[PDB]
Parts: sequence; C-alpha cells; structure tokens
Amino acid sequence: GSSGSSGRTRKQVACEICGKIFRDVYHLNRHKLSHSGEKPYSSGPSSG
Ligand SMILES: [Zn+2]
Repeated sequence: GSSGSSGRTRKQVACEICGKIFRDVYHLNRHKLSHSGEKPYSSGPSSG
C-alpha cells in the first residue's frame, strides 16, 4: 500500500552509532574519530 512517487531523497549523512546528521562524509570522517574504528562481533559464535 504505497504510491512510490514522492518522498525524502537521501542526499546527506546520518550517524546511526550515536544518532546525528551531517552534510557529507567529509564531515563524518572527523566525527568517526569519537567512535571506534573496529567493532568485531566476537560475542556471537556461529552455529548449526
Ligand atoms: Zn556518531
């Protein structure tokens, strides 16, 4: 149930880690610093 004609075009950056909005990745690059660079999901081993 949806037309699929108009809507909010995605032309910006949005940090989901903390929940913020930015202009372009060029700005998010400096913001990522505050966050972690590597987030390995070690707490979740595979299974059958
Ligand atoms: Zn962030």
